[PDB]
Amino acid sequence: MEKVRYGIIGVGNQGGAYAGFLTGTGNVPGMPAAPCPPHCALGALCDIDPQKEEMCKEKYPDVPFYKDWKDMVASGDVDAVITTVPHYLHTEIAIYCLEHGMNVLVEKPAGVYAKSVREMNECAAAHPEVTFGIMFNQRTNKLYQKIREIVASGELGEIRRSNWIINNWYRPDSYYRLSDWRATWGGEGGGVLVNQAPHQLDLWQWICGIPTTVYANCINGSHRDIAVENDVTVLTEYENGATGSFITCTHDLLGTDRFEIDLDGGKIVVEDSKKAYIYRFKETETAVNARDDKMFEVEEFENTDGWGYQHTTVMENFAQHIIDGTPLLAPGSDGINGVRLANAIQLSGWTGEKVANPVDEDKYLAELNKRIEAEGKFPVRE
Amino acid sequence: MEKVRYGIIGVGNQGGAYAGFLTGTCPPHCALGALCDIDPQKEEMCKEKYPDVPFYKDWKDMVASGDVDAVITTVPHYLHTEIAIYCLEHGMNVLVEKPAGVYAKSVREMNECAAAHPEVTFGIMFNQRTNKLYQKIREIVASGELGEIRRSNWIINNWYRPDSYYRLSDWRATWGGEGGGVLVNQAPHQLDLWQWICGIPTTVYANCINGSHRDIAVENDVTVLTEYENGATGSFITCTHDLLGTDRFEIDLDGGKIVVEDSKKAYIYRFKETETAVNARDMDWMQIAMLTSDKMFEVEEFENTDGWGYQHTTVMENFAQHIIDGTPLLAPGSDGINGVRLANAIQLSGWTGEKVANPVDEDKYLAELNKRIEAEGKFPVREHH
Ligand SMILES: NC(=O)c1ccc[n+]([C@@H]2O[C@H](COP(=O)([O-])OP(=O)(O)OC[C@H]3O[C@@H](n4cnc5c(N)ncnc54)[C@H](O)[C@@H]3O)[C@@H](O)[C@H]2O)c1
Ligand SMILES: NC(=O)c1ccc[n+]([C@@H]2O[C@H](COP(=O)([O-])OP(=O)(O)OC[C@H]3O[C@@H](n4cnc5c(N)ncnc54)[C@H](O)[C@@H]3O)[C@@H](O)[C@H]2O)c1
Repeated sequence: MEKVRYGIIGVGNQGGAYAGFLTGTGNVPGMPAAPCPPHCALGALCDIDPQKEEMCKEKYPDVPFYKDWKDMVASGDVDAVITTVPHYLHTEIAIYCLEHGMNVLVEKPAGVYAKSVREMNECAAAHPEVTFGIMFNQRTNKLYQKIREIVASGELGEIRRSNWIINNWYRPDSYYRLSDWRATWGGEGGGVLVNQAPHQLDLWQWICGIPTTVYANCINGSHRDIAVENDVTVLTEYENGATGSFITCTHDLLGTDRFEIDLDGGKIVVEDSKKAYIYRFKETETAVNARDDKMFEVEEFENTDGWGYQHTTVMENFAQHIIDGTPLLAPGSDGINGVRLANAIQLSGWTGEKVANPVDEDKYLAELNKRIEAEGKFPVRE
Repeated sequence: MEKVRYGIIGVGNQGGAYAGFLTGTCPPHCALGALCDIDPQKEEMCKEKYPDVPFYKDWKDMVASGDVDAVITTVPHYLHTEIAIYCLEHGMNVLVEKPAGVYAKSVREMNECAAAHPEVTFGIMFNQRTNKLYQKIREIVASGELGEIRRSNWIINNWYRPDSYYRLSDWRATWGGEGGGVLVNQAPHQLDLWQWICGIPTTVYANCINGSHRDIAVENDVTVLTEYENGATGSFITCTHDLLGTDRFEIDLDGGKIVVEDSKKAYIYRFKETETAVNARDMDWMQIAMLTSDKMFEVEEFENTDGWGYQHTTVMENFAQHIIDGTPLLAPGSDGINGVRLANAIQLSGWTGEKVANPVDEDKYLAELNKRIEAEGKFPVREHH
């Protein structure tokens, strides 16, 4: 049980990268690549595009190739698959694999609409022997683990506020024109929220809990020739009375990336997703208020993860679950938290109203489908 | 006239400060004409500290006395428009304190009154407009040098105020006394500044928590989203329960970025090329990769701190100068309504849980305020029309 063979569905940008990581062919001069994880190997490659097949024949000549991912699953050349394909296919593949005893590592975001993701979760719960995971690779980052640990420990008391401005992923019209599926309601089901935002959206929920209510201002085609949102401002509320805000866009040439958490007993500020300043109050504010600088102590944490580290670490973690039951950092059921939040943001955005989180699945789907229909590029979803 | 005598209505903390500045216990064109307070203790203090300065219980008597050439409304906010309107109708120059008023209806009436008596000088104490820091940022934005604004965000949590502070004043933090908490107290100078530099929001969405970690009925934790005619967005966050509050004001523009830290220091980033230009170039991913990794932007730094009394005296002097020789006002009183409307819109959004257009319906706001006043039971309900 030394190694788990992985089949990549979609040898696109992400799929290609994964293939390189598994093969040890990942490194670019000027880019260290993480070595192949011990328990991981590349079993097979699947793509519907002939050009991709040609590339696969060239770069990976001795690696079995399949046009149809169902054929790859049945081949027994692979022990698990990774869904590096457009998001709409994620739950479709997952459900099929769970029903056919095939371990599935689903890419972010888990899916486009919460209904399909819920079905996937229920399917997995009904085939528990099958390993079911999501590629929330940022959970392998010691930075976010550090912040989660401190918050969850209750050492700094309860959260009162979170604020994350993350504007540093500039993407011009030229980038948007590169992919047909990306930035299309029918292709992606959204823009920034379904692409750049999901890892962060999961992280925010993972560290700060899941918002009870979502209010969002979503601008479609902000300084860009697309129909989907790429400038988003969100307000959230939480069971315990805390508030939150999240701001992101793809038109900022010099975007802030600053994540603040304010707590009863301290404060955390994370800059550029690398460095965290942790402030511990000598006394909780509640205590200070009751009474009627030397007052705080500051701790610093910095971590940067090298190319391939996060994805390989997930791959290895996932393999290990299959092999010896090691717990998953990213159990696939968790994928729905991020999808629900993205859906709630979009629906708030579309209706101009605050919404409870999660939103009604059918209401979201209708509004998505309406947009898909108008776009006319892709089939509506049932 | 060489000097304008000022009558202070409300020798409270602000009134006292002003009195000191003018006594030198002064700006060249400014003097203290008279003091007015309804509290006997204040009168006694005024007799002690300012024995040669005429004192009046009734501010209407002070106005008519001809001991003063202008008045300053250092009294609870509900009186601001009442005094202003009276003074405009009686040819008396009036410098209205922040916020201009509690509810927009009364402030609008004040503005219309002033517009009907234009010979009377009408001003507001937006003393932060005298701060070279905010002047610098306004100038750059308004010049169009950095192109249009796309986003503003101001987190300002550094005015920690515990329950003990709230207990100090009966009028403060009461719907009937103040008409709000953080929005009517700490927030107004900032709210004006935000509007002054970034324009006035078309729409306001707000999350306002009453009695956040505090034993008060009014809001003291506020998160706001705004939209603007030109498609920009904005956010404003403030509260009085943060022991170590951020104060960071960011403006993102087509052609640069501004970040102001702790209300003292500004970092100005000027893009070599505007984003619109970069987008038009349709640069390839390698070029995009080069962008994100300092060559693209240049940084300028600006820092100013204003010493005690500078801002208030400078306004006083500016105001006097308008009366004397027509010098333009840095803070024309009509502008006071921008901040009041925004505060009202924030509150009303907060109360209804819905986005609102700015400005909101005056009667709707007043009703919701009055409902809260009635429940509080500390003060009489306020009725206009
Ligand atoms: N975990 C992460 O950090 C991360 C990073 C990037 C992308 N991803 C995820 O990977 C997915 C997209 O990969 P990408 O962004 O490289 O897209 P891409 O367009 O570069 O690659 C997709 C490939 O899938 C192929 N394809 C589409 N439908 C197929 C099908 N039914 N069978 C086989 N091949 C099919 C296409 O031919 C294409 O070659 C998305 O879910 C994205 O969110 C995750
Ligand atoms: N511009 C600034 O920097 C700044 C700073 C603080 C306060 N202020 C403003 O000053 C005003 C008062 O605030 P404060 O902190 O001085 O409060 P305060 O309660 O200390 O002072 C108000 C004073 O007015 C008196 N008063 C009430 N009704 C009166 C009446 N009818 N006639 C005469 N006196 C009357 C009270 O007895 C008291 O002495 C408010 O509008 C506040 O917004 C402005």
